[PDB]
Amino acid sequence: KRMRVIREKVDATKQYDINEAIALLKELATAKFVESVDVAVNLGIDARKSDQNVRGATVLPHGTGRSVRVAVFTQGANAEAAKAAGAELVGMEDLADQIKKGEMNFDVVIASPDAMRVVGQLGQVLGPRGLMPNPKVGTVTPNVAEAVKNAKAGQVRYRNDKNGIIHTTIGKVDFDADKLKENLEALLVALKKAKPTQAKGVYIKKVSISTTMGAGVAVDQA
RNA sequence: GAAGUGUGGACGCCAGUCUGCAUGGAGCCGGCCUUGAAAUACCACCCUUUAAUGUUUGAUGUUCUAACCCGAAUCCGGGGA
Repeated sequence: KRMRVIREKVDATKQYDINEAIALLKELATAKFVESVDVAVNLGIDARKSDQNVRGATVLPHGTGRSVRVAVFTQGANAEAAKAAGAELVGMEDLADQIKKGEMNFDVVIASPDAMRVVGQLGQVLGPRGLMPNPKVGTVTPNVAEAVKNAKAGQVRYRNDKNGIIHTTIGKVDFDADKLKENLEALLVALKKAKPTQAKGVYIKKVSISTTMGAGVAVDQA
């Protein structure tokens, strides 16, 4: 398999460093278009417990302003307030089907509390990409009209799901070695600071810099 | 972390791919990637179950063996956990 040429390049036993990772990373992205790299690390926290969850944002290395395509989901009169607001895409719970069909043409998604449980059920697709509206993120609130306006002000959110560890998009392979590593470190630093107090033991059991699809490489967070 | 392929095998009973095996045609990865009766890619949740192996451990049945009981002066014999 083309893995043959991708395996001889990576050593599953060896734990490469940050700088080294990015280097080997580029040659592992030999494919079509510009590949997007991600960073997955193992967290040692009690899943179920809410106080164990880790969520936040890190100032990584473009794409804010009138260009950003907002998608609001409200109910009742809140729909009109969103339209006159300036939201490109507006609608109720009915538009929760089209997105499910394959429509993803949008950058940010705003919505109201009354329609959070219904959207939550369909948060398995927007959850990983950090497109799921949230209170702290200032994405969910009655005054949606103000939300969309306050937008275009400038964050890569990170969370968890139902399968294992945690990750986030670091950048693309086209980027230089210095740039990429410059991001990997920033993300790790923003993660260790998000470590819950109750969490005991090794927070990051194992770090691994791997693109969307490209020979997973384990690295040292330090 | 060579198996994928198209006709090739196993230790507890049923299928998708994995390794030191052996090779051709099936194309180099790929298979993969728009057929009704044979159909899609990424990090806690009912499985998270089941199946197998090693260690610790609970109950039952068998054999053997030191306590105990009886016979005998003793040796020892009979019975027997």
